[PDB]
Amino acid sequence: TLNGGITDMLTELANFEKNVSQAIHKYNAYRKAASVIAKYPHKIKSGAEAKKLPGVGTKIAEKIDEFLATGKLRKLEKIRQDDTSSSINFLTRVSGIGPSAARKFVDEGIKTLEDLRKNEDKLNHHQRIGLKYFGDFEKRIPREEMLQMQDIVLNEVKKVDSEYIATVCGSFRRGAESSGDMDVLLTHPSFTSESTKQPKLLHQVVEQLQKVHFITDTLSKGETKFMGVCQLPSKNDEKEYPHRRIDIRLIPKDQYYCGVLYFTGSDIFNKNMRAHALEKGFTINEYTIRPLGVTGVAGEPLPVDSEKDIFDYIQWKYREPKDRSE
DNA sequence: CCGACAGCGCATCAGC
DNA sequence: GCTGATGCGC
DNA sequence: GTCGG
Ligand SMILES: Cc1cn([C@H]2C[C@H](O)[C@@H](COP(=O)(O)C(F)(F)P(=O)(O)OP(=O)(O)O)O2)c(=O)[nH]c1=O
Ligand SMILES: [Cl-]
Ligand SMILES: [Cl-]
Ligand SMILES: [Mg+2]
Ligand SMILES: [Mg+2]
Ligand code: NA
Ligand code: NA
Repeated sequence: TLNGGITDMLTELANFEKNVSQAIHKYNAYRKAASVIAKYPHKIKSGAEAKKLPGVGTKIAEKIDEFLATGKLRKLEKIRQDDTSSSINFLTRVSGIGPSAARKFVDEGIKTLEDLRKNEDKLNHHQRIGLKYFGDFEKRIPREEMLQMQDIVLNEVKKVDSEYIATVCGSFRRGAESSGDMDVLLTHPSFTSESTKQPKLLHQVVEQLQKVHFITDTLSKGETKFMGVCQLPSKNDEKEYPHRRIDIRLIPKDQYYCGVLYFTGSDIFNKNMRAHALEKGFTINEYTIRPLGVTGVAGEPLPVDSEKDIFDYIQWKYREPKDRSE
């Protein structure tokens, strides 16, 4: 927040480029510039001081000078006036609705929260749940509740099979005081990169969490990734907790460190680490870190026994989770 | 100037 | 039904 | 939109 007014602007621009313009790279340009400025330990005094940072070019430098002088951006003031942009930007806030679907609905006069409700018949299952819990999903989750959710999950998983290991990652693992949602990494000995000595591994867990009314709805579900909704139980007379989004990822147990690195984030951090790895002749995904052959082809998985080992390969000092929030 | 920009799971569609 | 592309999400 | 080469 030291430079909150500039990062907000940039984030607003990034949102415009992704949702409205469908220009994914401009989106990431802004997001990176926002990220790099957010960690600058000084109160930026000009766009030139900002251009010194990597990711901030001429254009963003001008926009920053404009913002520093007036306290706003003409481009955004205008963008805020345009009804289509206002609408499309808003519809994308429903989980399941992206830039494409947003622009489509608008082409049908469906541009408000109310228009969606009366037109629920035109939503796929995901967008339906998104709309249903639109309010709740915008709320943040206090670490204290996160801690309660962790308990329920770890204990319920334990009851399905003592060999399951559930790790809450995301901003939670990064030490955040509040989280947008709960991200859960799941491993079991019966599922490695070598074999799936047992099916329904993920299913049985979703099943158990649904049975104890923790999981309330499903957005999507596969053999390795679950995307849904959950809710903490409330006390007698106690007002209900907001519903919460929950992601669960089953990863081969011999690939845990690459998997936990991935899920811990942040998303920008992973982008930067993965890009940096490429520059060092490596490629990293949630499963492994392979070498890039002379021809670019990804080699075989490199032995990994800790998060740090991965960091070593790309010659990066180990950074704790709490320092990966970019 | 110019190509790269991280990597992948799930739902859904088109074409077969 | 499949594969492969696309949209949307992590 | 920004970057390395
Ligand atoms: C969105 C996304 C996510 N990730 C990885 C890192 C996140 O920590 C992790 C969790 O995905 P996420 O979508 O839950 C998150 F990024 F928002 P998170 O960092 O948890 O913050 P919060 O939800 O706002 O509390 O998944 C990527 O690698 N790329 C992406 O584009
Ligand atoms: Cl690993
Ligand atoms: Cl792999
Ligand atoms: Mg999260
Ligand atoms: Mg998540
Ligand atoms: Na720069
Ligand atoms: Na959306």
